[PDB]
Amino acid sequence: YDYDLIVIGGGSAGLACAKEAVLNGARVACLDFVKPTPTLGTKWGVGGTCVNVGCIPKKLMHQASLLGEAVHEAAAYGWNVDDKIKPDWHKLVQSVQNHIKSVNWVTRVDLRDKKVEYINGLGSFVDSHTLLAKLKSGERTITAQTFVIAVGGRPRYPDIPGAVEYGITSDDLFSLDREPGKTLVVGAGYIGLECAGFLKGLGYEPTVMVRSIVLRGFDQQMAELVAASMEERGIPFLRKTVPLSVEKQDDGKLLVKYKNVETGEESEDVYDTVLWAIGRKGLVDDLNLPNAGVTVQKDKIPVDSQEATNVANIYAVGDIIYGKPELTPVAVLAGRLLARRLYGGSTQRMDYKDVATTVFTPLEYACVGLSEEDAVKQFGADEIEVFHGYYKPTEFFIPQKSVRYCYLKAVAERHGDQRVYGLHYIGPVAGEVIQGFAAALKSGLTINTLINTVGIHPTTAEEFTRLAITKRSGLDPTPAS
Amino acid sequence: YDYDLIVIGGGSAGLACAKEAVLNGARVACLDFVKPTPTLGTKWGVGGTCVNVGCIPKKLMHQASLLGEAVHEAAAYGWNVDDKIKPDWHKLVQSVQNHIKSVNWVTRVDLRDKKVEYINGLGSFVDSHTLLAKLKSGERTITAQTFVIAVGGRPRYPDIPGAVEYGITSDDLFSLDREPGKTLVVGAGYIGLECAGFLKGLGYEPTVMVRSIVLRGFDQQMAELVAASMEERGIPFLRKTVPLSVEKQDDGKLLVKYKNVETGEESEDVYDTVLWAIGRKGLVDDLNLPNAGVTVQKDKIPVDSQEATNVANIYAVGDIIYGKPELTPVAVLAGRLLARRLYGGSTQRMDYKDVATTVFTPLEYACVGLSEEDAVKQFGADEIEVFHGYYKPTEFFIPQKSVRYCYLKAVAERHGDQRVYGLHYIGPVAGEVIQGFAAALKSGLTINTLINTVGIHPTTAEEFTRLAITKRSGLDPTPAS
Ligand SMILES: Cc1cc2nc3c(=O)[nH]c(=O)nc-3n(C[C@H](O)[C@H](O)[C@H](O)COP(=O)(O)OP(=O)(O)OC[C@H]3O[C@@H](n4cnc5c(N)ncnc54)[C@H](O)[C@@H]3O)c2cc1C
Ligand SMILES: Cc1cc2nc3c(=O)[nH]c(=O)nc-3n(C[C@H](O)[C@H](O)[C@H](O)COP(=O)(O)OP(=O)(O)OC[C@H]3O[C@@H](n4cnc5c(N)ncnc54)[C@H](O)[C@@H]3O)c2cc1C
Repeated sequence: YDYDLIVIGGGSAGLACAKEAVLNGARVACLDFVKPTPTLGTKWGVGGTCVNVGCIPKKLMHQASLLGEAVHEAAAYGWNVDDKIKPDWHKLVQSVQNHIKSVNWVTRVDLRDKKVEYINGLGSFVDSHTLLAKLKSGERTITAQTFVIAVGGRPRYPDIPGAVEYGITSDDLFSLDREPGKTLVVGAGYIGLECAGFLKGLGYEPTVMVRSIVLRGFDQQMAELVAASMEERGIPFLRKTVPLSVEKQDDGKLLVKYKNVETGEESEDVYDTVLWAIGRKGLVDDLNLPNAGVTVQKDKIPVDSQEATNVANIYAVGDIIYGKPELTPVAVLAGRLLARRLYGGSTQRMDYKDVATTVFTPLEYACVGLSEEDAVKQFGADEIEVFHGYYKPTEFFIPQKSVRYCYLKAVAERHGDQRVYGLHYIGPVAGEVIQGFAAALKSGLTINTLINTVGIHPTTAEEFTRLAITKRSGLDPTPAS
Repeated sequence: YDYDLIVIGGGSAGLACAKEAVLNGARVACLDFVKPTPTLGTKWGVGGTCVNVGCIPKKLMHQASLLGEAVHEAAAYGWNVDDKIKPDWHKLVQSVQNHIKSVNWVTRVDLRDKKVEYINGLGSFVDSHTLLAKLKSGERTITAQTFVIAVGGRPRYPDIPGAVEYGITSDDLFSLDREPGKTLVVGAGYIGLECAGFLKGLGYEPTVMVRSIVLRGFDQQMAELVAASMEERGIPFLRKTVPLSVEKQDDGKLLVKYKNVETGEESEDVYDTVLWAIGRKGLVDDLNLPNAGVTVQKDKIPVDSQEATNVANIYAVGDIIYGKPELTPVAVLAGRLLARRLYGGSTQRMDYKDVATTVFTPLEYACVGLSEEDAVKQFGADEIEVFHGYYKPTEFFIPQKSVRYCYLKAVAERHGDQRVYGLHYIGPVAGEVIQGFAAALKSGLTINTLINTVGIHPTTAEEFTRLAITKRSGLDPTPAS
């Protein structure tokens, strides 16, 4: 039709796909709309979830929290720093949002310059080749040759009285007018863990509420070490607990009634803020996919190895895609690769294996490859070797920081090549450490090259090259301390 | 004789060799003596150069300097931090030395526990199987079956009036009674660069004096970016300059006369402290090597691929070894491997290739593999590809930190497998970033796996996986900023 390609959604995948497609000669349009959060009505510019309400504000709040610790440690080194320091939440919000808005503008200019037609409207299918764009002016537009769906998701709400009325989600949190105060974080995935982490670091009082387990999908030894790490720093956890309701009392305070799911313990407590970090739901609803005859696997769209949907002419990429890693660089690269196969004469497909990730908890946890339990399930316990250790960061000594949760692990093939299957690290700058190892795994990293890679001294990254104690041995993982 | 193995020198290599040899059934002795610095008479416990006067105190001073910046940045994030903070040099020295002495004691206990006979004496050869140990009591002892020389070196002094009298070296610096004040750092190797770096960061006024070039042996594009980095932060450099003398004037101040070597410009300036970081000289002198018939290559001992000297029964390892990387983990691992070949029935030799290193300058520089110029010299310019980029750390935005010297580069084979030859990074936590890539290089890292390794977002480590602009292209290395 009017376009070679229409891209539905202007986030990490959408924009990456749109820009790449134009680079290879295509006439392309990209639609992006941001539906305002129910209650509070929070809204943001173009660029998607990461820039506006995801990786970026998250990392900036984490850094702000990290810098407070740095202030407290500086005194141990001889700096005449004052003990009683406090962050200004409105000042922090201000700085964070200033950076985001600057990025928004640059993104818009970059899109125009690269000749990507950005439409600030909500797209819905009329037909496998025809889309209704709904602009601000209530105006509409139609038609294109190929389609890329990169619509992502939005924070879920519990089906519980008071939830959408009194509670907030990550969407709201990063520009919050009100000071968080005492806050209940419902959800022990990374978003809930990270938020609780930096809320404590900035002088507030979070509680994490767990339905079942901490960080589902992650190595559970590591997930429990991160949780215990957080309790060490004064973050309490409510185990096996589900919320029942929240109500605004004539007080300004928020009463939350909750329930143990193993026991039947009905209990309650009062908070200034309630954060629902209970997962995200794909925005398939507003697309009218049946009009295009595209099949859905419940809030998500199943795609083949080429990101094609059951309709040859229509594709999906990023978060709406069923059961693939939901991260920004995954989305960016899959979108770019896609645009390059459609218009660049490329045959390179996306590689969704051994994607590294970092949980930016107070003590960060990075990993890549298999968890211990998945490797044991997949190959058998007696064909698996785990090398592990507790270690001591050079910079933790003078300030006498806890090394209790500074733990490192390599999950590997036991015999033969001794191929590394997974690497797990809790500690300082965990994503900075794991990134290069994720590349090493991708080049076929074995235990032998790992262990004969010379260390960079003094660093915490060199701890991986120092691994020598196996779990099978039963020897102390704390080595001549 | 009396021992299976005598180890001469109780540093990184010596201790690693001694401990490993006992693990494999050997009767071993290890000698260590620390000659006090001329003037000031500085002395330290067992464990060698790194623990006492090297990597460790260096990293701790660097961290102390880093933590001051963190204090200054915290205000941008909303922390009510006070601007006028100052470190206490004696308090910093105190903390650093407390940690070192604690490590000294633990090291002594560990050696006794592992049954390594530590002799606090100076060893010199009488014979290829016989050593004179000289203890504190003026006492002596003799005799053994095999020998490991791991004696390292000590800071060099210029052959110039006033040098040993008024100037200091890294040996003195880390426990300095007097406050450094305005200090002249002669030497632009890493030790001089690192010291100048943390002296500025802790409120003093260093100058770096360069005889010829900055960081000889390192990639010179990178070496100039680090130097310019330091000037940005207010560290001046005296280019093509050699010192002529230093004299104590009735003033307490130190007058240094110097000279341009390209021009003939005789000039002078007054400093509180003068630091000679002009290299280190191997302690071969005190060994009486001719008595054992061991050949020397001028202050260093040449060894074969098995660390054997021209005398079958005698070995050398660590810093005294001719023309190998002079770093702690190199020394530790070569010493361990050696002990394992002598007593463990191992055939594993040391791998001295692709050893990663970090220069802990204010903005750190890590690298591993070939410099750009060595790769071009070795393979030809047209068989070389350089991928490069300037990047922007997420945490630099709010405090509005300079990104001018945040630069990244991958030196690679141009065609075929596109094997990576070298990786270079200036920026935050450079050793934490490079370590895993050093392992990746060792597993055969190519450009294709590098560039299709998914990034961890947001990090500075992910910048390597984002490399896409080549120098050959001539395109702007600052990509849609
Ligand atoms: C708080 C939080 C922290 C995170 N931290 C990290 C992290 O640190 N590292 C990391 O890698 N990832 C992180 N993520 C995940 C990351 O944000 C996502 O994986 C990524 O943004 C997904 O990109 P996308 O293009 O598929 O979707 P999105 O970025 O969400 O973009 C989709 C866009 O399309 C719009 N849209 C939807 N429907 C329509 C329609 N019908 N018409 C027009 N526009 C439409 C949406 O409103 C949205 O603007 C985080 C996410 C959250 C929420
Ligand atoms: C200031 C500075 C910073 C550094 N920073 C780093 C860095 O961050 N990372 C890194 O990897 N490396 C660093 N190094 C290098 C590192 O310290 C050395 O590579 C390492 O210590 C060498 O180990 P070695 O066992 O060969 O010698 P040493 O550690 O010096 O040990 C030799 C010991 O033997 C003693 N000895 C000498 N002769 C005799 C004798 N005749 N009898 C008995 N004992 C004797 C010596 O006095 C000494 O105690 C740094 C060095 C300096 C000086």
